[PDB]
Amino acid sequence: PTVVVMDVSLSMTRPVSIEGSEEYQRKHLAAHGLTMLFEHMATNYKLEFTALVVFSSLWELMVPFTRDYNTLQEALSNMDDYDKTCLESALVGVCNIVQQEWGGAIPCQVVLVTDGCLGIGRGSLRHSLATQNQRSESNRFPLPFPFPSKLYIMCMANLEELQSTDSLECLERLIDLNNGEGQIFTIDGPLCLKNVQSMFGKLIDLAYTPFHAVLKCGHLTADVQVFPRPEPFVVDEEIDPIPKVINTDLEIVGFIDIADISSPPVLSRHLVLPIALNKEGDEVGTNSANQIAGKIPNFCVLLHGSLKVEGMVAIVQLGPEWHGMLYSQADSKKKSNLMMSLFEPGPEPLPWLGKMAQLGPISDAKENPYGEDDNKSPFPLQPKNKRSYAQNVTVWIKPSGLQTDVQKILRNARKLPEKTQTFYKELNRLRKAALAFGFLDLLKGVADMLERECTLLPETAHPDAAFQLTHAAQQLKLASTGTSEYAAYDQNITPLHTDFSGS
Amino acid sequence: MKIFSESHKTVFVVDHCPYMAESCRQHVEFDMLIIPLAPISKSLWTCSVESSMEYCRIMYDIFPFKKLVNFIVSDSGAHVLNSWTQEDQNLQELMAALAAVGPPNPRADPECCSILHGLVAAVETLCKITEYQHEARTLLMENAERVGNRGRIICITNAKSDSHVRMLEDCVQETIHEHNKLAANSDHLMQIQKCELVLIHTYPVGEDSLVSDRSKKELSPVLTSEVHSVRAGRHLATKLNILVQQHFDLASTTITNIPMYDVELLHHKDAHVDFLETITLKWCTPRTNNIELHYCTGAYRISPVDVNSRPSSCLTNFLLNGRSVLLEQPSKVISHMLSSHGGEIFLHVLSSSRSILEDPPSISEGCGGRVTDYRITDFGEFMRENRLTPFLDPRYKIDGSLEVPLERAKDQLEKHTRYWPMIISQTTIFNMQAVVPLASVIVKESLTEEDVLNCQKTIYNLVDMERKNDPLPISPKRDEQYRIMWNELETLVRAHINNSEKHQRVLECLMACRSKPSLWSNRINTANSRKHQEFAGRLNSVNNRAELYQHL
Repeated sequence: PTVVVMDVSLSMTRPVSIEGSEEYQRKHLAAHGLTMLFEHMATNYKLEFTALVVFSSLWELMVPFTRDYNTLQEALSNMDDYDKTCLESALVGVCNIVQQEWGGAIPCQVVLVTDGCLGIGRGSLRHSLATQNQRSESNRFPLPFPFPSKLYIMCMANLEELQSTDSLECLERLIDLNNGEGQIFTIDGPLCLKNVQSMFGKLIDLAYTPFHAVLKCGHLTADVQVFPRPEPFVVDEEIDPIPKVINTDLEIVGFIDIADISSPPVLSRHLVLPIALNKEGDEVGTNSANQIAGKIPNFCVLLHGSLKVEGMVAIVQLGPEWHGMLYSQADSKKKSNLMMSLFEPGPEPLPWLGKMAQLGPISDAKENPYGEDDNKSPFPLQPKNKRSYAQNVTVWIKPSGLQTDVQKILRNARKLPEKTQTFYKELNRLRKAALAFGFLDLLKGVADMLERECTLLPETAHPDAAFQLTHAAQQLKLASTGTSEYAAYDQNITPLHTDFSGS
Repeated sequence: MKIFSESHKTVFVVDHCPYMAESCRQHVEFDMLIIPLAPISKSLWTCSVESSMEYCRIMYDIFPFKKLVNFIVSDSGAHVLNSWTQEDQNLQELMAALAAVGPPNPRADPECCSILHGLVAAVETLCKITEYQHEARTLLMENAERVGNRGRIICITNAKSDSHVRMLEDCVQETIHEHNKLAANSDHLMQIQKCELVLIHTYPVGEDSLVSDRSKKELSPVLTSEVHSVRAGRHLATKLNILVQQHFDLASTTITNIPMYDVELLHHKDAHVDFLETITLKWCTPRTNNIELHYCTGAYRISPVDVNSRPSSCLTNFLLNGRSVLLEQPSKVISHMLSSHGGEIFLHVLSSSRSILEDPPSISEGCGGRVTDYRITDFGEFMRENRLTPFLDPRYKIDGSLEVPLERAKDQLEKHTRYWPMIISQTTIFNMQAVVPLASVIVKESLTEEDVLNCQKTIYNLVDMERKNDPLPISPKRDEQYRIMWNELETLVRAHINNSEKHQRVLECLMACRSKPSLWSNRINTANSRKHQEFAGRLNSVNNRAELYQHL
């Protein structure tokens, strides 16, 4: 989105020193020229709507979500005056109106738009706006707003005038209270709309580069070309991070099961299309001459193949052992599909397949669970080893935590032990927490009452339930001693088969 | 410099002293639609330790291998044990160590009822060589893990007064420093030149309160003291959520429309790309009904907090299978993404552009277009030598000394594309079975001088066929089909001529058997220094003269 602050203020209805910019009112100056509130969105941030509102004290907004800079120019020209003057309040109101009009979750960039020449005393606007160093009871105030934006108060005048009016001083104090909302007022003299444009030009943070690149893939009839630069992530710092560039080339190597494990996360959309370079001098990977080569056959476009029938996925491994699979579409008479993609940028591209730093031949193959056929599906290994994201511990950061955990432990038959492989593990975590914390003291209420609900039958019943629940109750009471006790947390209690029934 | 992550060290400390054993008036009734029916005297310290352990588990899920942390609680004794394995880094071993250390106990020992042993246990719980080599870890955790959990030590006690609280804190700090020095006695750990402490204080609800309002400040150079107040109930949940968000600079997201109660979705600080980050969007299961294509950027592990609820658990189950979750507002645009693995659950922040991965509906007019009858023989021959399968680590299996498996795989991929057009629809000579051997031998497992001999035999058979004067089908005159086949063979061999010298030699031989086709000083120095270059005659002149036409 976009945020525009039209300073419709009575204070902002007079010249700066002698006369207005375009020898006339502020409306004429706004019509003649504007700041970077719309130029950046026009150039770079095309997918953005603006809320052309001129307001000081109340949300006198009439412009809905729209990118028309003409409406913004009309609103700025319509920002004659009002019955208020407060730069920070105007910035807050402009940000709120832009969020409420252009889009709730769409980011924007608002700034402070007011004159501020009220004078230190009974009518200072900074006193009633810069209120952040107290009121602990109302610490969750509107500042900061739920949108990333740095409100900036424009300043282009003499240093003595800026200090007497306390514009730069109040702006710096507001920035310090708001933790950086406002750049350093490093400007003086008769300056045009350059400092204001620089301070308001931060609304083009979602730009893109419409470029192209090529790659060489030997003498095969199905080549691949690298996509644009990917999004940087914390994977390997090395010397220092930097924005990526057009990659040289990749290599389509390897073949794994398609539907069994799918593929790691993609970095960009890169189509599969063959190229050629044999003896044409420098030989660029092959303008609109593609129709002639279009008549020539190539299996890059028809790379569906064994994606569904035999269960195969075209794996591509880069130069620095950056392996990664990719699946294709099944329908061929209808619209098919083929593409290229990268791997996950985390510590492991395929956490369900172990470490993948040894993308190489089958001469030293440790295991072949799939073998491009999905013959076996032992991954993920449910027992013992697993990722650290889903350990045997409960989470109560949110409201649906421990209080709901006790009920879930009491009603474990609904969501256990059917999907115990990788999804349903709340009951095991709750039982592990109960066995670890030693909740015998708190068992008289709801902390450890889950087991008693499952034992409402007599004591002369079948011993399968007693055998199942013997370990947890025995291990739990040892933690109250305050010494060495049971450590059944690395080992996981898995779903035991209930085959004791007669039917 | 990759070993300086925020999750280097994290320790949650819970004690069993009579001061912390006081009732917190925590009662929760689950009865709404052989022991006496005592009231549930749950302690607020248990909930605080649970929140700190959850934050530590999230920290462990942030760095799974490079950084490892453990959890140990306080008791009458002290059991300290730590390892350095990557697999054990998960929160299961931290919970096991916390259980093995000691849980809360109302009846303490008759003597040594203090927090010195608890301070030693917490210092041992802290990672990076038991808080001895953790100087740089605490230096980084001055605003990261401090905003997350405790990190150093969490001493919960019923302070009688400010003086008693300060004295107990000083004793705990001295015990922690002694334990850190004891750890520093080893070789991998270094003695603490500087100390940084982040202290978490817990008190029961409805208990004594003799603490005055104060801000966070480094009270002493030896130990920096911090005091915070946490309630029981919704306030505890809000504080834990704020701590989790501040741990990694995360946000909150809700997932709806499960394809069959707060909803939060954690992430790392990689959301700055998709900002100008509370993602408000539904959830999409990857299938035919809903668009399964969306951009993914900055994968980072997510530990759901609201798993004990239908929506969050359903979303976790859907994402954890391996499907790619798309995003839509709550031409297609996706502002979010979600991918996960078999045990790892993660969330992604997506840019709003480039969600058109499945763009081409037809491929008739593209390069290499409306011909899908590609050469199955060449692809099969390449597959004959193509045998790639990764292992845990590379190993030397074949000749050429300690061969790197990546190098061998690259060579196998290169050999698959030497001279082997895997597209048969272009030409008409692909009908013959004796010409395919040249394309196969380049990519077969037996590529050697014997393969060149087999190619020579194929060329001899082709020469016999040419001498036989047999027209061939094109699938116009037979000469046009023959010219097309010859041009296709030349095109196939042209890429091989630049790929290897043997193919170039074969092409040269075939061509050989081809037929039927100080002001004075500074000013004078500036003037002389501005001169640019001399020439040959001046430096080599003798007696102000130099000879010409010396070549004679």
